[PDB]
Amino acid sequence: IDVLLGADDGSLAFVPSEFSISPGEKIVFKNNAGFPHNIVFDEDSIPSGVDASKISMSEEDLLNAKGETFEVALSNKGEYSFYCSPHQGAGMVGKVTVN
Ligand SMILES: [Hg+2]
Repeated sequence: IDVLLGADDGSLAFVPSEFSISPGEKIVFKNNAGFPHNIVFDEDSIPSGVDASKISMSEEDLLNAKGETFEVALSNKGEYSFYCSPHQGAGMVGKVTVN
């Protein structure tokens, strides 16, 4: 599935921000507008036993240019909350369900 980082009008959102995938499906996060952007999974809000470090950028890593991508595949079933660290407060958050 392709997820835009920043809407085409510059709003600080993941597009889409809520979505479902099957195990092993790759999410391609695409730097679009309003950067810098990153993707960080909340360790307290992902399935038990999942290593956040495997599926997240570092809070310190940033995508600074249009078209940079971050790709990840999830396999454990359940709900995954994620956010962009620099824009968390602006509401740039999302949740993926693996079902
Ligand atoms: Hg962001």
